[PDB]
Amino acid sequence: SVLDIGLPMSALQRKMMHRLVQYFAFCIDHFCTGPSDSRIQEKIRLFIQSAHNIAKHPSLYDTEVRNFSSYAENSSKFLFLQELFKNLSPSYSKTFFLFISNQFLANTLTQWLKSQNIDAELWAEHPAIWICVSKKAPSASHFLQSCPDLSATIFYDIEAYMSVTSSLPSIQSLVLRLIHLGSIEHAIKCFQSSYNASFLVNIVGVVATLSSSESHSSITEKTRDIAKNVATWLKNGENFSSWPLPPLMDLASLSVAE
Amino acid sequence: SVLDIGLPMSALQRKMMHRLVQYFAFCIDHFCTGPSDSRIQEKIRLFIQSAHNIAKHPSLYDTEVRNFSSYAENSSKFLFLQELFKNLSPSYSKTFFLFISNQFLANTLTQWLKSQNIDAELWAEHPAIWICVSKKAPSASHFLQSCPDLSATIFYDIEAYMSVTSSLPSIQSLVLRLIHLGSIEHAIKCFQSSYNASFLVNIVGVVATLSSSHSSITEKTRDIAKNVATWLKNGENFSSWPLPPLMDLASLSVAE
Amino acid sequence: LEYKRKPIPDYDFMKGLETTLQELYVEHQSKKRRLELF
Amino acid sequence: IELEYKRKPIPDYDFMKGLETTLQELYVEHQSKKRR
Repeated sequence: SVLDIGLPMSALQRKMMHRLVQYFAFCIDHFCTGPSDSRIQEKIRLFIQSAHNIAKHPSLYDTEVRNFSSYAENSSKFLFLQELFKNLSPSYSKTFFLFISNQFLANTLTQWLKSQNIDAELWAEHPAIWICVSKKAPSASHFLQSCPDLSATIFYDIEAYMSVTSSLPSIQSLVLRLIHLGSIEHAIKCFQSSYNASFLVNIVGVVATLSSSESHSSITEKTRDIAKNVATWLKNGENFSSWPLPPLMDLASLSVAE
Repeated sequence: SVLDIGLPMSALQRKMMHRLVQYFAFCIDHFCTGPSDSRIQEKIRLFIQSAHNIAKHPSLYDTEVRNFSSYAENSSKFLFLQELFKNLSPSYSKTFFLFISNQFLANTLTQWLKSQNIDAELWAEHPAIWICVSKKAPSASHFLQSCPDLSATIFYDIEAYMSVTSSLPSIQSLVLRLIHLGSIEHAIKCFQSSYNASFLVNIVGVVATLSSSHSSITEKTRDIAKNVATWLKNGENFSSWPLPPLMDLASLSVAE
Repeated sequence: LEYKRKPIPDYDFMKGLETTLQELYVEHQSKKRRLELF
Repeated sequence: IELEYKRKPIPDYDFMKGLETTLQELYVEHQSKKRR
């Protein structure tokens, strides 16, 4: 019911992940090899947040005001969403709900999709795609009971998934998850099954290891091929049995605890 | 009763102190600004010991061995000891016991003072100066009860001081301490007073803050050595002790 | 204990993170420009 | 709650050896300027 779309990280995102782990090297080593104090755990939450942010969009660490449409350069997620509707065309007529755990990106995405002639707009307490800030999920749940006849759901990021799943009752609709390969999102996916005492330790450890796919051309190719496949899939009545994507590779062997 | 001899650190030592604090930056900041766990404290012990080692001699971080005479180059403690006995001459006839908390440096010190024709020897069990390892203090105590008539004591490093002071009873002869200005030795000296719970945090914090000249170092050390020697010749009068006390570092405290 | 002062005056963990991540962003921009010219 | 620890998060990370190294690295690179 809940399906993952593995999308590759850009060179920039990987650099940032490498820099992040390096900056937190001591803290990660400490936290992942034994009992740690409350303040260490506080700092690990900042590590996790930063990793989420990089996985959402690297330009969350741009200081300057930038021209919308600058952005799809370094995000497989933006490119995916573009190429999906590009190959979905005006034939398809189901209403998408997209959840994203960042106000700025919600605005930028919404404006950028319009720019490419896609009927997208922000949610608030009928279009081709609603763009919903995960904070404003409490309202959308009401309207995700009525349109289960025709309403598909995309999670831009795992943070939004974490947030929306816990707050709202389990959703009766098609759920797509955009998950960056090798990111914290991937790690959270592989240790979702637990949420035990070793959950934080493992997702940090795996991410740390991974940050201790290829180039721009190849990323674009892969992203389009994934986008074409998913679109084609949605056109043909969203068969569970003919889902065309391989699942995310399991990272359990890279665990550090339990 | 304990008379401190503040000696300046070399450029190398200050660099190593700067590198040390830089390497431990996250750990120091964490430890000194809030509650910390057992394992943080354990890693801080390594910072503290490294700081002692630098204060003892930077050559503890030499990968290869080396021949004496190279050592005084970077330690004002070595220089100080040369100049003391040089200027003390064959006139003075009281026996010194130097305590040091490193075997390699004890050997190196003896073999360098022997190099400058100072009657120095390693303590196994009368000469100008006995170079004794702090580990072997429990033996010297017995003999620091009979010669109080004429036996002075030099502590080369603060570890040597702490180890010997406690393990033995109160030494009722002269006590000199070699303490590097702005080092962890200075810091320990200032925060000795309390014997409490903000101790580690303060010595680490103070040293961190202070770590965030060749010919002049040589001059000052020479002057200090001459003054102490002069002072010893004149019957070690209390009211004429020539050196200023170590400056108070309480204002740089991070806690309590 | 009561913590009246920072041990390393210029050190700030949380702030240095933002700095280094943002500093990397601008490094990429320069690399992007350099590629576009050459 | 207590955990069994399988692996290091950063495989090549060694805090103690990195200290040993960097301090010795500084020492010998100071000897370079002694020559120079």
